[PDB]
Amino acid sequence: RPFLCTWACGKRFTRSDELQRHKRTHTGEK
Ligand SMILES: [Zn+2]
Repeated sequence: RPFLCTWACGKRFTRSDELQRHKRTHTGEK
Protein backbone atom coordinates (compact mmCIF):
# COMPACT_ATOMS: atom_id res chain seq x y z
CA ARG A 1 0.00 0.00 0.00
CA PRO A 2 1.26 3.52 -0.86
CA PHE A 3 1.71 6.26 1.72
CA LEU A 4 -1.10 8.51 0.55
CA CYS A 5 -2.22 11.70 2.23
CA THR A 6 -5.98 12.15 2.57
CA TRP A 7 -6.37 15.52 4.26
CA ALA A 8 -8.66 16.73 0.07
CA CYS A 9 -4.87 16.83 -0.11
CA GLY A 10 -3.89 13.44 -1.50
CA LYS A 11 -0.20 13.31 -2.39
CA ARG A 12 1.13 9.75 -2.62
CA PHE A 13 4.52 8.86 -1.18
CA THR A 14 6.66 5.74 -1.39
CA ARG A 15 8.25 6.48 1.98
CA SER A 16 6.44 6.61 5.31
CA ASP A 17 8.91 9.13 6.69
CA GLU A 18 8.25 11.36 3.70
CA LEU A 19 4.52 11.09 4.34
CA GLN A 20 5.28 11.94 7.97
CA ARG A 21 7.30 14.98 6.91
CA HIS A 22 4.52 15.95 4.53
CA LYS A 23 1.98 15.58 7.35
CA ARG A 24 4.15 17.94 9.39
CA THR A 25 2.84 20.67 7.08
CA HIS A 26 -0.72 19.86 8.17
CA THR A 27 -0.07 19.21 11.85
CA GLY A 28 2.82 18.83 14.26
CA GLU A 29 4.21 22.23 13.41
CA LYS A 30 2.54 25.62 13.40
ZN1 LIG B 1 -1.34 16.41 2.62
